[PDB]
Amino acid sequence: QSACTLQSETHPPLTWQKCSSGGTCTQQTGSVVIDANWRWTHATNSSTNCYDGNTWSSTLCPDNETCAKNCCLDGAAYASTYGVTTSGNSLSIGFVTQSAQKNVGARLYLMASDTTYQEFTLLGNEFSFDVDVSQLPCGLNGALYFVSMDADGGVSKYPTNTAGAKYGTGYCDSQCPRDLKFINGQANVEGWEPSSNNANTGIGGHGSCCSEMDIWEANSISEALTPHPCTTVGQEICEGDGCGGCYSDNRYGGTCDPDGCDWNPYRLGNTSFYGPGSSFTLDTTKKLTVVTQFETSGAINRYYVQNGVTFQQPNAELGSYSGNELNDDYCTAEEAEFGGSSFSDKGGLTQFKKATSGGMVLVMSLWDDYCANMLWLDSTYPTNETSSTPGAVRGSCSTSSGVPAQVESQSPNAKVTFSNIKFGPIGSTGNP
Ligand SMILES: *[C@@H]1O[C@H](CO)[C@@H](O)[C@H](O)[C@H]1NC(C)=O
Ligand SMILES: [Co+2]
Ligand SMILES: [Co+2]
Ligand SMILES: [Co+2]
Ligand SMILES: [Co+2]
Ligand SMILES: [Co+2]
Repeated sequence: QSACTLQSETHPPLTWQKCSSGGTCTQQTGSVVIDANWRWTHATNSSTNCYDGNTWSSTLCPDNETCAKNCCLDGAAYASTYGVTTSGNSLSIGFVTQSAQKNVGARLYLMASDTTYQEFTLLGNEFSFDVDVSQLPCGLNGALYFVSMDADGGVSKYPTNTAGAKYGTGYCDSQCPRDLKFINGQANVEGWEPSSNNANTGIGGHGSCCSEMDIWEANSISEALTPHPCTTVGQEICEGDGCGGCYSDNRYGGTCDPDGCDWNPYRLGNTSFYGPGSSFTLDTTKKLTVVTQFETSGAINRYYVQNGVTFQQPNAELGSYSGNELNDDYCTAEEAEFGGSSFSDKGGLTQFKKATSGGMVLVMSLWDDYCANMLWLDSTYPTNETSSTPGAVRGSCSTSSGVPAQVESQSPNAKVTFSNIKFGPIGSTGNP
């Protein structure tokens, strides 16, 4: 896709801190961009839509190459269309925003410049942020995570993409999403199937894979920490059902692990650690600091801070494993106890360390789940299982919760606020 200028594009500003060993943090002047899939896609020389509702223009988009030649992405009204606002080091994402049209959620990337994503090499570093999940009920996911996206959004690799990072191009993740309208500098109209349950989305013949570090997938009920390896570390196109993910006919595709090695304290049996009010260690009605440490071994550590009190990740006992560290011993015990081979099949934390030793882009999003109602995060999953089945219960939410049409009507003013991002070597982000 190219970029058009019928609607002005400015990335909302967002400050963050880079911290040094031996006690100092320095302000960085960043900004955020909305992913290209949220944007208006229209003809390069008119306002004619290339995409209407969940259907491509067969006139402008008879095939993937003609479509990209004919079509451009345009600017985004971050506050009034997409419910995205910033203040200092704080980013708020609204759930349902009513303008000319209904907008649900947003996926944003942290920028280095007007034309480049900020790249972070997680390995050896820790990432700290504050979050307010108080306004996220059952069925919603305020996510903060990293993906192995190209810094320029794909411009160098696919020079037909001249829109680039400025317009939020080049997304990939371990679901190898096929809902993207542009992949690899071409459209995704070939094999497009409009969504049965979503008037605005569809699935195309191609998807976009890469390694994914899910630091934070959470609401006021449940939180999960999950690395996902891929056999190709960075961004790569995938063909149809070879993409896997929840929207392919089978979720196990050829290159990415869609399940990950997840750590949800509730799922692991600590049902009083995280939730609303005084009865939980971490009270999700109040702001929380989440610190995630990428050990040079490839293990991942976690602690939380709430009103100045530090809490380490709670201990888990799972098979032969005892500890609070996401490491290959944990991920092997998890496959032994809860089942599956996706994570180890795709190379485990050794493969995952290839991604964290390279650049990854920071993603912040709010979404509801048109595939599985977020039950995997905050309910009993699969729904036929019981709390008698270890790992079936990931939170207290009802198995009928999280239907998009329902939660959009019930809780349109739901929101997530991410703030005070700090990044530096392990041990540094408590510095002043
Ligand atoms: C849950 O975690 C908290 C914080 O570590 C701890 O105080 C409590 O004992 C744990 N409960 C169980 C059942 O492990
Ligand atoms: Co995901
Ligand atoms: Co193909
Ligand atoms: Co099919
Ligand atoms: Co408390
Ligand atoms: Co061992």
